[PDB]
Amino acid sequence: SVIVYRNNQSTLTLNGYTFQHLYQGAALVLTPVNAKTARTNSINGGVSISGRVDGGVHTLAIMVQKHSPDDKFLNDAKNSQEPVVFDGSMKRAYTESGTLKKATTTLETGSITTQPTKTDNNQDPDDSRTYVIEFRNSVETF
Amino acid sequence: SVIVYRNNQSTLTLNGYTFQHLYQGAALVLTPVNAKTARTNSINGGVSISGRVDGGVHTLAIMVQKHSPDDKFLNDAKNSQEPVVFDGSMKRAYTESGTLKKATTTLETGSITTQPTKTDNNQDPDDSRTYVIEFRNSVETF
Amino acid sequence: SVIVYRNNQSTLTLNGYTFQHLYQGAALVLTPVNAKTARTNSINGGVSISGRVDGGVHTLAIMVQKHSPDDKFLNDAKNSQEPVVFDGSMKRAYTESGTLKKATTTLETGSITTQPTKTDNNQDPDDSRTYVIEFRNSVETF
Amino acid sequence: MASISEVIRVSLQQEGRAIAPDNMNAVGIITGNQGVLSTADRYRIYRTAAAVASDFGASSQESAFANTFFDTTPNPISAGGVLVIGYWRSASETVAATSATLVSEQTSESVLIPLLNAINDGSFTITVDGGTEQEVTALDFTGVSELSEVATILNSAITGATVSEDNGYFKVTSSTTGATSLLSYLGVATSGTDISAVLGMNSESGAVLTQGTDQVVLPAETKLEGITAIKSEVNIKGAMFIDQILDADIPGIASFAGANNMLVYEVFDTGYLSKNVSNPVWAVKLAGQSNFRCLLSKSGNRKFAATYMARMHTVLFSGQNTAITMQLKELSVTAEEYTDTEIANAKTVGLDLLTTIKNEQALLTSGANDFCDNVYNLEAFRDEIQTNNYNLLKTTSTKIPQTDPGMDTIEDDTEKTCEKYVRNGVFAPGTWTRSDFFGDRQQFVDAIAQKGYYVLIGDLADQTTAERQSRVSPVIQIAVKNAGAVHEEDIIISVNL
Amino acid sequence: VTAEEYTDTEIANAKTVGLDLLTTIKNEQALLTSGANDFCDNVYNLEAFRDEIQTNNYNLLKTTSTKIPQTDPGMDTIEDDTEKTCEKYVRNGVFAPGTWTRSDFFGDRQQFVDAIAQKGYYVLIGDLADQTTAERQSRVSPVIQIAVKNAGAVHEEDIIISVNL
Repeated sequence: SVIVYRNNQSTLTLNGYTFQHLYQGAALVLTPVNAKTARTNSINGGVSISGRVDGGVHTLAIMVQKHSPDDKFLNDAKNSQEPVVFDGSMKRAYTESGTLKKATTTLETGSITTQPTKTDNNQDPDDSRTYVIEFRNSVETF
Repeated sequence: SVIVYRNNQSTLTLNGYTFQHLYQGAALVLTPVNAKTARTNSINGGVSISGRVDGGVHTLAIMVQKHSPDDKFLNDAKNSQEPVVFDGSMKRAYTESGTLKKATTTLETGSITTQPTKTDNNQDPDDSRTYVIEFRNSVETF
Repeated sequence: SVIVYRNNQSTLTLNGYTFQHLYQGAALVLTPVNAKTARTNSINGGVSISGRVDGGVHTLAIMVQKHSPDDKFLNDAKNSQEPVVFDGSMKRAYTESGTLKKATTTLETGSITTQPTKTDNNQDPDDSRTYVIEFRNSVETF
Repeated sequence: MASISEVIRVSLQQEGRAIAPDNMNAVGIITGNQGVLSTADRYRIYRTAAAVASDFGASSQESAFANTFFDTTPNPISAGGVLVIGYWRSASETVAATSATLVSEQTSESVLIPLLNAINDGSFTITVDGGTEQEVTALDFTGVSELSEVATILNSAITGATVSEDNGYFKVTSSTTGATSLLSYLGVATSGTDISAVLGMNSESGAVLTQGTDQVVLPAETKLEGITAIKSEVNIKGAMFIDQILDADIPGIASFAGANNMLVYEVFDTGYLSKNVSNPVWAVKLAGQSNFRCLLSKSGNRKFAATYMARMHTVLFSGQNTAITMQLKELSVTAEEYTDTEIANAKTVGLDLLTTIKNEQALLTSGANDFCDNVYNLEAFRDEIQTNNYNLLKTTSTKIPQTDPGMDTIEDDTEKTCEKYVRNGVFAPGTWTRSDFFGDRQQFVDAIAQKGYYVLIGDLADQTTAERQSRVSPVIQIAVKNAGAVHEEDIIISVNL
Repeated sequence: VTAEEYTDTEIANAKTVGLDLLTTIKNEQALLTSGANDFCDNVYNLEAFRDEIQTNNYNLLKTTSTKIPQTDPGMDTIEDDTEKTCEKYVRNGVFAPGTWTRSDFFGDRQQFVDAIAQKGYYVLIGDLADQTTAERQSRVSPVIQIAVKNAGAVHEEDIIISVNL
């Protein structure tokens, strides 16, 4: 249908801190690690539907500037003595036809799960710190 | 043989709701997850033919607009407390030579099985929500 | 945010010896071998956060000139009777907006873990000795 | 000395309230006793024999039929159905003239109480039309927690008219009966703050106001054909009659059954055992009035209809395999004694027999008229197709277009229902025996042999603009094949020594 | 505290006029609440909720040391703060997902009821557009609208048992 967004990228904020230095070129990405329901399927038109406990478990890959307030926050999170839970939201504003709706996706208790692969070059500039915060519930609503 | 279709894409409808915001560029795709019959083959011209119980089990990958009535329906399906069964049909109209035939494929009890990998970019626009509803019986008839 | 670095590459020094013949074209690279925290996730909004013991374990791939003081140091390290521990730091200087900050990453007890794949050509020049010193703690701070 | 009975209230023998269902098996037993049901009181819905008797009396005929109905161990209620009782004016219907009656639409108790609580005074203008129009002001509702209280306050407020509360409805009835009018919809008094608007019985507000009739009325005795009224108000699907249906009415009621899309079970004594045209049941058979099921009882046991109606309709139409025949099903009435010749005659003239086999209840159906399983299954199928198509189209809140995608949607709705039925036990894939078809032989027989059903919808092209503006889709054509039900088995055994 | 002795009629009266009763059931302390006035659980939960929303919003805004702008990202931040608190409460036992009984709402029926039936709460923040410059210079965000649905608490159980013989 007809649709247009404000807010170029999904504005994002974890622990009441908003990410504002996002590496241009598809920084955020949400990946469902698992299915939403596994099934066992028996003879003659019979199946069994069971929503797994890993339903919303989503990994969020974030790309941030090599040394930025956003990378400072994520790094201080990474180096904490006790791994810091992450709660927050990814959301966009968008006007459906004329009506203004907001598409939000909560992010429950999550944590670091892959450190950035810290690469420094000389040929070419590279400021690409990619964290992956993988939560358990990522419910989009709209 | 000579053949021409009306209905550019296979018009599709699950749970009495018809998909009308299909991502252009091969949105729907039906994949047979398994064989139709496994066989054990013994000596001197002897085989045994056994149609499996997973015969029609087909995964249907759907590509829909990032925030569309179709994605709204699929998402509300995805986030239900109890995973919602999907029943419906994929079908096309087509005139064989002059006669008008309809090629239909039922889709029995199915469910979400891979969430869309929610990707948001800045370089380039990306509104590509790919769900995968994998049913158990997908019988084409014509 | 606004940011500019002095010190083209992250100036690096192990065992009080500084690497100064770095193969141009992304010589240093830090890779996190493991996660920062594994989790087990149970029903109805419950997870368990546990930071692994392999948290900072980072492999540092170094590319150095085929026969250089840097390769001499790394080689003499490689051929020692007793494998030589490596301690030191990777760090960059950089001015945030006007303020001059230093981004440092310690490297604790580490050692050789993949020898360079010594390749010598005739078609084309190749002076590419790639060592991989993989430490256990690699804490970036800034 | 406080009690449990205020925090954990435990009681016995409470009849669950029954509501008219969309279900196929909401069967009807039509009675001919004006003792409890009026023309207006055209029917009443039940789920327990106990309540049935407690309304009619355990000594009543209707009570006994209710028992015989409720004893069939597969009971229609077990499949989410209800029993109903209707009423047709067998005798001289005397209707005592009542008073003018006023009802509030607003059943909601919760919303009303706070508004009444806030208002200290009141104002209120009714007209019993018996003289001076009422001017009622001194209304207080502050001490009210329940609708009964505001009701009683109104009672003390209106002269010559008792008010009360029934199930969210506020009934106002003048004391006088016959040709006395309570026209006013509570109006407004200039002498206080109104309750009329919030009470929901304003002239603008929807409200039924049955003005008092002139005098007692005597509806003439209707015919059993007056059953038209019952389906007019209840949407039953299986009907009866306490009395025996007289022969001259048989074709009429049969045609009614065929047209109004329901079943009608009827019994006959051995006299109607013939292939003669004069015999009404054979007339039904030759006429194809397959919805008028004919039954046999040498005693003429009308109760045999009940346990019959109560045994066919127990089916859910959503489970895996639920389409039942009635060959040899347990019933709740004593079988009778027959000799062979009328067993065969009943088999070949459409009647059904409840007899003895190996000293057991044995119900045998026939195929002269269409099978009970077949007609009942088909009928539920057609009604269910109609209802799924209807609620796809007016309550789905996203009206489906004449887009070819939309036409495909309306095709899929009926295709999905046909799926529900093949995955139900009514239809099974198989070769198509008939010659007539639609679309084209190849797809028709292919789908029937594979899917057991075939839905082909007319193209938007083939529909003229004249009926397009009428907002009616093309005529969908669905073709089904029944699943075979084993009723007979014949086997021959030799002895190699 | 020692319970007292009451007869039935004032038990019912107290239930229907909002009082609470500490009485005897099966020779035990039994405290019964009422619903005439709003439930104790409901009012206390709501009150802690509102105060906690106020405080989380406050300390998001003056002690976080990174003052949040009227950037649409910042407005989204201030929306997420209250959304996160609402999460804390649905994952607490006060609010549960469910259908919305009331008629009044905000934003649009579809998203409202959808979120309540799924997430148990809905936070919709006014757009920066809808706020005049007069109050923008006042440094006050738009009026956020949050909608919650209580989790049902079992207080009564009524059950009827027949004897098939």
